[PDB]
Amino acid sequence: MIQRTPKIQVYSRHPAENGKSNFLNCYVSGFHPSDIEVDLLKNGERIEKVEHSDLSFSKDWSFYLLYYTEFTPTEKDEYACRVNHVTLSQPKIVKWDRD
Amino acid sequence: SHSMRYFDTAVSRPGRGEPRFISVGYVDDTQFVRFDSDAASPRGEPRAPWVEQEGPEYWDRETQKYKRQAQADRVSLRNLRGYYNQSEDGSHTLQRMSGCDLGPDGRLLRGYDQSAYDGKDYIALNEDLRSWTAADTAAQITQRKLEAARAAEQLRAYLEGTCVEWLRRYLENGKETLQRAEPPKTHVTHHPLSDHEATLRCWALGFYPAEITLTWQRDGEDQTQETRPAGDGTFQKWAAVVVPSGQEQRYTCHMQHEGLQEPLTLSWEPS
Amino acid sequence: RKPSLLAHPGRLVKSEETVILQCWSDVRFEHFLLHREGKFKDTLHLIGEHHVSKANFSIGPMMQDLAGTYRCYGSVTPYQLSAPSDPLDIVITGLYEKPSLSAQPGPTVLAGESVTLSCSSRSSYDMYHLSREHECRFSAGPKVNGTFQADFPLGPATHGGTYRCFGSFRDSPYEWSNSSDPLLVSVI
Amino acid sequence: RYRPGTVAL
Repeated sequence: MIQRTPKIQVYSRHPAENGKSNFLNCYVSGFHPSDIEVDLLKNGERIEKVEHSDLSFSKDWSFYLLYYTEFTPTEKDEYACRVNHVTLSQPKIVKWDRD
Repeated sequence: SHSMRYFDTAVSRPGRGEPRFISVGYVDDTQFVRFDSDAASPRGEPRAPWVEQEGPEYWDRETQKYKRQAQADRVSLRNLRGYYNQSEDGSHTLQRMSGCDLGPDGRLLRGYDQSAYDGKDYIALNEDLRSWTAADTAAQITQRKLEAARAAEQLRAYLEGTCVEWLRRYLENGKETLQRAEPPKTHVTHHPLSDHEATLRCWALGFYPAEITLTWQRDGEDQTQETRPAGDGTFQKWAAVVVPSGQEQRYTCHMQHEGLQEPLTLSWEPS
Repeated sequence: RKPSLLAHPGRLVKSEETVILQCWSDVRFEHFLLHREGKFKDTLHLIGEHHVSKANFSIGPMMQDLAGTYRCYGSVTPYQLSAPSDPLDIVITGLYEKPSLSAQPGPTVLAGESVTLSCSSRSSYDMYHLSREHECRFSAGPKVNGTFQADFPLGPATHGGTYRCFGSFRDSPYEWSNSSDPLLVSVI
Repeated sequence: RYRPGTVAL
């Protein structure tokens, strides 16, 4: 039973601008076991309408998965992803850099 | 640079109940099939509009294979959980990678069938497609059960021919999706790293396929030398370089892609 | 009372093959259900039909996760289940390299002579099983010339018939190999 | 296509 710390990336499909509907992507990679609780959130609370990719792994047998949702990027609204895993002593929330 | 890669994962839950099975297939950089044991009625789903044109018996036979391998992997979880004397406490994982890489000709170059238990390599098909490698004695019991079934013979027939033939067929059918390219939409970012240090990142976004050459050049020569899914079938790759702050006019990011006739020179224009 | 379970056409099942576990009783149960104990347990609900009452449970296509010990139960309407029928150990065969089945001194023998059946395979089987004249279970010697062998001295129980034998491993007493070349023993 | 159905490990 070898645990692997997940690596989180909170990005988007296109570099954002307002007036452009975009997709927020929360991509987790390099973790083990496959049981991971991931949920995106806008301005504090969770988004309940989200879909993800199908699970696979890499050549080191570490899994990776991608969640995504529709949104518009505004200057008044923040975005972040909440990730819980057995290797985490706490559910880590990572903010969406506008980079 | 052509491959058919199948990735399989079965997770055993603590106690009674079917371990969840899942299997995805990739042709090159595109996922094109998927199967999930825990559907309302589990069957083999397409993942691209260029395999939907395959006949009914194709999807039928495929789905049947997926079911048989599902039950085989659940039983495998049972036996493996019996091989190390691990009681009902503990949820387990079992993974298998089965694929083929084509050669410079229309014939096989490499065959893969690897199996890992709970993260570490367990048993693997040797490169000759006739021998096996076991990680411990339990995988030697597995090795005996597998040699008694002659799965290396079946599999050698699969990789040699069936994997290659259907690889060529998928390439031909989906050359309007796989053998086409997507040029990258670029941008360059700059972050302060320290007092005299600054980091430049050459972002290439929304491109297909994955093969891309990003090089930082100071005036003249190379300086440097990952990707992530954009979500629509494309990727994103950034190339980092650490330069002395106040000297970023010299460093330029050169970029070569399949969809690019001439390479792109990209300097940091903060506008 | 108990119901009455049996197999059609037999208790042994090749891979990719379907069997019919028939559970019949005289109590006139309106409901039946069939439970498998093994590596992965299961239950199946079905309706009782009054020909005597009976249900025909269609199992298959047989795979490693469907072999095991089976017991059926009868009920009325909600459920009011019966005492379990006699168990029945459905076995999966056709998964491994078939052993060889030789005879000593030969297949056909004189009347008044005994026969010993030998199952030998290059595959490293732990146990070997013998049918049918589906009962005989012996263990396998480790190596001769790289082969694994089990010997069934039939002694006083030699009357002839078609004989097949299978190889199996000890962790999976329900997973058996292909049938050997069936050998007809005649008491000429 | 997908690998042939094999025995349990």
